[PDB]
Amino acid sequence: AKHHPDLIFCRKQAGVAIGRLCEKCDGKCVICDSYVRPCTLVRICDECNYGSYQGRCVICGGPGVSDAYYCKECTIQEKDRDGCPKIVNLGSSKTDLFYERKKYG
Amino acid sequence: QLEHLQSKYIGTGHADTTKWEWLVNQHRDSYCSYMGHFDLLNYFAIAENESKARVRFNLMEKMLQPCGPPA
Amino acid sequence: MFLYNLTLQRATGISFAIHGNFSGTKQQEIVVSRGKILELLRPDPNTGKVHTLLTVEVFGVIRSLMAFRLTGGTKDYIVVGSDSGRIVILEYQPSKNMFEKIHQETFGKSGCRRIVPGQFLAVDPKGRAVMISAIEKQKLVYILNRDAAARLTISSPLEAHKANTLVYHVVGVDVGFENPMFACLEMDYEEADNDPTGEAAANTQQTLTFYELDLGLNHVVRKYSEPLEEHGNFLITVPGGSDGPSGVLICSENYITYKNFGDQPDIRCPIPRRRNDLDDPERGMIFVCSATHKTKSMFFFLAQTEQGDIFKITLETDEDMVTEIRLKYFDTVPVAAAMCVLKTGFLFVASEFGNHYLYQIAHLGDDDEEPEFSSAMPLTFFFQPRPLKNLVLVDELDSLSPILFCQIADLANEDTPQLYVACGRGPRSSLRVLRHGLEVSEMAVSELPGNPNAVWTVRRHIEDEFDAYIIVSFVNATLVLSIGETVEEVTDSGFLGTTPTLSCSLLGDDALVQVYPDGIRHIRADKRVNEWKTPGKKTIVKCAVNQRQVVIALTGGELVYFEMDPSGQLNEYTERKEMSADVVCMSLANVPPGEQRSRFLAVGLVDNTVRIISLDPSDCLQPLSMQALPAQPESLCIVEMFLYLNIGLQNGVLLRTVLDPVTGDLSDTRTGSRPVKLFRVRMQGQEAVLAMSSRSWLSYSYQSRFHLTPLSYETLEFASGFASEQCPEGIVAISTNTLRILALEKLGAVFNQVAFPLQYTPRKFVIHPESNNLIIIETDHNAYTEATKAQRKQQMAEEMVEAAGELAAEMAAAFLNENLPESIFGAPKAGNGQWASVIRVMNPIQGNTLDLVQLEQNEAAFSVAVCRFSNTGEDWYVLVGVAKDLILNPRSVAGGFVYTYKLVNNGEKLEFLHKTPVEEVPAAIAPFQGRVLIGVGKLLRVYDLGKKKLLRKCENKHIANYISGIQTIGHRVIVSDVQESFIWVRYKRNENQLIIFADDTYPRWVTTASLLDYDTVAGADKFGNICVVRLPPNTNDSQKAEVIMNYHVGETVLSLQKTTLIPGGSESLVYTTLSGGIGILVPFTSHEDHDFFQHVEMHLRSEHPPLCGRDHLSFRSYYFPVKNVIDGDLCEQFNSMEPNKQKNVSEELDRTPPEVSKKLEDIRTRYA
Amino acid sequence: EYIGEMGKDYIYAVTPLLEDALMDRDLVHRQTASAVVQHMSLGVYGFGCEDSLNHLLNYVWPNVFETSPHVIQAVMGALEGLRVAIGPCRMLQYCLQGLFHPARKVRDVYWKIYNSIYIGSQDALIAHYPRIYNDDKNTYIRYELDYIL
RNA sequence: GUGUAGUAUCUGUUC
RNA sequence: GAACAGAUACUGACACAGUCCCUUU
Ligand SMILES: [Zn+2]
Ligand SMILES: [Zn+2]
Ligand SMILES: [Zn+2]
Repeated sequence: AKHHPDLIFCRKQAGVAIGRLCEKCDGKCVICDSYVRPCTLVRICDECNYGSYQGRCVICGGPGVSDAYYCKECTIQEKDRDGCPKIVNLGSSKTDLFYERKKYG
Repeated sequence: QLEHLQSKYIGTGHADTTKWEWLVNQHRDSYCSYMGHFDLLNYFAIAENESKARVRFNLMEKMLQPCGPPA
Repeated sequence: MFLYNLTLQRATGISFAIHGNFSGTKQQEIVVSRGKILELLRPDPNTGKVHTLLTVEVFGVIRSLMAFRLTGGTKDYIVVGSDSGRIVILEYQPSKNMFEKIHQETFGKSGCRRIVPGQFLAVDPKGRAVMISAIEKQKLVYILNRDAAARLTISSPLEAHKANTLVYHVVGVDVGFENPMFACLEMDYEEADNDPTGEAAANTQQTLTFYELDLGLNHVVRKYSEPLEEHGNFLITVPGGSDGPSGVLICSENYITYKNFGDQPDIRCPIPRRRNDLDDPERGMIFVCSATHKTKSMFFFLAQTEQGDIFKITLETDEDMVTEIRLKYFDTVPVAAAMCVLKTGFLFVASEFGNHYLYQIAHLGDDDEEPEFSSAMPLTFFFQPRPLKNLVLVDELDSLSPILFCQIADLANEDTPQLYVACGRGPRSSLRVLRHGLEVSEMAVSELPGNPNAVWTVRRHIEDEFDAYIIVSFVNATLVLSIGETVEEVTDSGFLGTTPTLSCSLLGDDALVQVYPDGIRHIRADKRVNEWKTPGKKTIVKCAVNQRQVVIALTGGELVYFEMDPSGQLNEYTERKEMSADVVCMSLANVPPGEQRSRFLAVGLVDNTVRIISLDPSDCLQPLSMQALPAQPESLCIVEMFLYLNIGLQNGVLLRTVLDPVTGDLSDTRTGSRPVKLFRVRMQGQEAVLAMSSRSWLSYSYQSRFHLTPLSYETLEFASGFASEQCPEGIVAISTNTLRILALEKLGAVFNQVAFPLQYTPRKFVIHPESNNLIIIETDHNAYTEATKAQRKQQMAEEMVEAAGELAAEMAAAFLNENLPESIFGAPKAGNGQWASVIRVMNPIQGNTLDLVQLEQNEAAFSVAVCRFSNTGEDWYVLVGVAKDLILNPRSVAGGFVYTYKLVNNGEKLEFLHKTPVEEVPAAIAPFQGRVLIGVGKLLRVYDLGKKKLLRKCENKHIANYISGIQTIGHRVIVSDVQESFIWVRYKRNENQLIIFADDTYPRWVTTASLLDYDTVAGADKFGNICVVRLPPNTNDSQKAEVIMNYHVGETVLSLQKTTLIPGGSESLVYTTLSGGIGILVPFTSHEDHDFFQHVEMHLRSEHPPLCGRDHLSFRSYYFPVKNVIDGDLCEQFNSMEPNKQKNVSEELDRTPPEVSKKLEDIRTRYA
Repeated sequence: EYIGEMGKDYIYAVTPLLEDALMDRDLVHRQTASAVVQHMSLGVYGFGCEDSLNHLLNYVWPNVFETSPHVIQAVMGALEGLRVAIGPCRMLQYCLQGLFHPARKVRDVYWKIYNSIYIGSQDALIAHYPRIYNDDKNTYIRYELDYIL
């Protein structure tokens, strides 16, 4: 998340839906990308969870197999009291990798 | 480029912020803090022989144009 | 250097009150929200004594509290909006007696923020949606739909954020089953900042817009826009649909407006005014609160004004239109911020300050003789107030919430430090005295010389509500009486009482058992004499009476077991017990409701050993277990509330033991050098115990709570109980050569109070060393002096006479004939810069005034302190600071004066001596070494007594702000700034110069301060923060100070003092707050206890979150991080936790819950 | 970061290393030192260890005048982590001096820091606000806090 | 081994 | 210290084979 300056969160009022995480994003903090002390749960806005977006990873958009939590540092800093952490940007790195794979097979 | 956090809030300053707007925002926030607290308002109620309603009314119609007229 | 936080009293200030059926039944209950404490209480129509039910701390600031019910349900759900960024919905479980969290939604950051919602809470009357709005730019709407599981659900919040807008008040509007509608006092300010010509505040009115809630499309948009011509403050809901038309009221200055959507034009009505008000005619009038008694027959709206007058608004409306609004005069009450009318005529008024009363409606006031008012009458309204006729006072609540000054000293002949608290505002101001114990009621006193030993009550029937026999026995005299409301000496008793009586019980229905040292006596209504004489000259010691079993004890331990068969004749077992000591006390278990006999038994011995014996015939009178005690036991008894046992010894100890053959816990406290004897007493229809000592101790059990509190009376030997209709609860105690009757009307658990009324609001008071008198000064804003009031009344009478009303105006004499009392009708006063000053001397023993001192209109008294001068003799001088034309909101003053008295006749007389001019009003008086320090504004002057006026010798000008307090120690002096924390000042002797050598770095709004040691200052803060600043021990005599402690209580503290509360205790830091709560700070003794408490608190912080979802660590670290302080409330919350979590935490800590409870209660017992 | 609340005892040993690191030798060392300070301050939060943390701010503060995004982000994170542990008064005092500097870039960076501290924990700021004397036209004095009982 | 951003350090010519 | 053009290093617990999350007159 922090490693990519081109990604912008939705930053909208949270609803009742629960964010989901895939296999390779199991124990990673959504905001600060940590691996220690999951404390609270992640809430996402309604429009980010509709139709094909149901049950998807918040970072990479993969299939949802694990829940999304917040670390203790984010709770202490009160950075969890914000909009939904869903990433709306498609990501330049993923598209470039896909196109390179297409060109070399 | 990552500055949207400071753009969706009320009272946030910027490069060309002068003294008047900062002071009036400070006064507004101070009045809101006075209204929110209970014992901080009880202190004012004891200090001057009025009631809670009169103090609340004075604070409500003192938030419009504090620190004098603009310039 | 680590302290512990403890609480003694609970906040009594009332801010919100909501009525409803929170238990789901048909009995109304009241929910009251304190500053940071949520309390639930209900009334009782049969008695009228209101008893608290639930009290839980929320650890946060509550800004709103509403209740609602679903469309079809019978339970009321509480919605609380606190300073946090989340909304919580609460529920009440009568069985669990605890609030249960239901739903929790977050919508922003925590704390009191301008744009964060939580201030105004809007709830639809039917209970289909809830709206929460912020001060600026933020509004939220929730839909509380219910599911098929008979529960409730919450949906996602909606968006209604208007840009750059202010909100005054939000209230729901009844629509009658269509889309809900909300109304608010919308206001715009964008053009205010766009006008540099200074024409923004003028011609800028507020509007009233309605917000729609479409359940279909699920969005909120602005619908209406109705600008007003006045400036309203708050709205009033009106029932709609079937009963009455839907609409809102517009409370304003001297006007009330009814508004509705559709074809309803605006209607105005002037506010009635009292006859010949004593206030400024140009002053406006507003409303403070209202009420809604939505009776099925008709609905009427209550109201209250600034002066405290209750009106009765009746809506005379057509089916679709409205004709006129009719007003009425109802009664007069003290100023209140929130009131609610209840069913069956009950009315609850929560006064802003002072005591809270609960009135009962006896007369409905249907078309009273006094004329009413209506909007149909063209052109002001006048009405003459009358004393309370419609309402009668039945019960009152004691609440010394507005504490302004606290002092601890011993003035009486006793050896207990009395607590003096100055509270109250205006005419209701009083000086209350707090003392540990219970209230004592005196009904009658009978003087019977002699040496009484014991007294018992025997009733002819097992469930009689009145006594039948009183065994008034002495050492060598016997007397028996009977109560018939004309108590005399009974004649047909025939008990043959010659020797002193040792036993009077009830074994059957009307069976009396008497014990004398030469045998055993049995008394029955019929001619049945089961009397057996003791063989030989041996004397029986005592017997163990009970409901169905009597066990006698003889010398040498040869106890005899007697069991009463249903036939009646006694029986003796075929076994006997023998011990090698004497028997002084016996214990018998209470009979079970179904079982005829019990099993537990206790026997006390002179050898300091107590044993448990099984009552079964298989092993009757056999040694089962062994237990040892330090001292010789005196008596033993078993009490219920599920039963607890207390062990009495020859010394002042009362061990707490659970029902168990094995030994239990050892919990004893101070209870002098007198034996403790257990005796059953009556306490609110429950089972309790009684103990005797140098001071009598009463122990009760309210919701499984134990508190060994004493009684506020002299030494007593024996006591009993008395139950009747006029006196449901009472205690009968026999004193030296006299008999006394006692009763406990109020609960009076701790800190009994006594009311001594004053004139104005007290500011400060001191205590004379030898005179032992309180010099109390008062000062009020916008007040009238008695001479000024008399002159103005004379001028008004002259004007009325000159009015020439046909010459034949008799109203001028009628008005002056009677004056309205200030304490019942309030104090009508007005002005802008009018002050007052009163100086009084009061005797602590009896609250009677000694001398009266009055000043001019523009004279204000601020500081008073008795002082002495070295150059003079033993004359005590009193100096009072006086201001001249002081106005509060703008800073502009002309000057001041300093008074000087003589204290003639050692404190019972005063006389004016002289004055002196000062540029600024003095701050405080600090006498030391025969020298008095005068603080004039930002300067610091040194003044010594002269011949005709005070003379100035030394001055210092280095304080950068206004000085609001000076504290002096035997060597140096500390000056309390208004913005800076502290400024250390050293006064040189050889050259007579004042210098500064120490100051702090963090500015603090310090109000009060105190010194704990030679280099420790316990400063305070205006907001509520408490900090201790200690100078480094390696400083010369810049040198910046350091902070060693920080804490946040959430309430403003205006008093600090480090003394000892209980005799033989330890130096504790007791403090009081303006809210009304009293707390103490206790330092730790050992590191093991410190780390155990720290671990307990750390576990409980994450295991037991607060009810309102507020971060406890962040709340305590509100302004500054907490340093070396442990919160005691979280630790004390251990008792009310669930058993499973208690077991889990006990296993985690490798301790037992009884051990944890004992460890927690050790600190409370030691330091209280 | 991993130790958490048990790192309060091991602050004395790392002070000389932090003292060496904060010197303007290379950007990587400064960034790593700022990260260390942020993590330690977040870990020791709530234990009243302000005495040791106050000294580090005097050397952390001069690391704000740089054009490298990585070091700027590290310094901002360190300041945000220290804010919850030391109190906003120190940073408010530091920012008040350079808030109205005649230059431009210093004003921008000071305003950014002030916005960062103003967004979070805004409630605990009214008490720490200073007193500014007013002119003859406008009023800049809050007389309500000068009330005396 | 490959790619995606940023930063720093040494050079051809010119102010 | 403003630039048109080259070479060498460092930082971000950064990423690396995805086959499918697909879609009308
Ligand atoms: Zn979203
Ligand atoms: Zn993923
Ligand atoms: Zn995190």
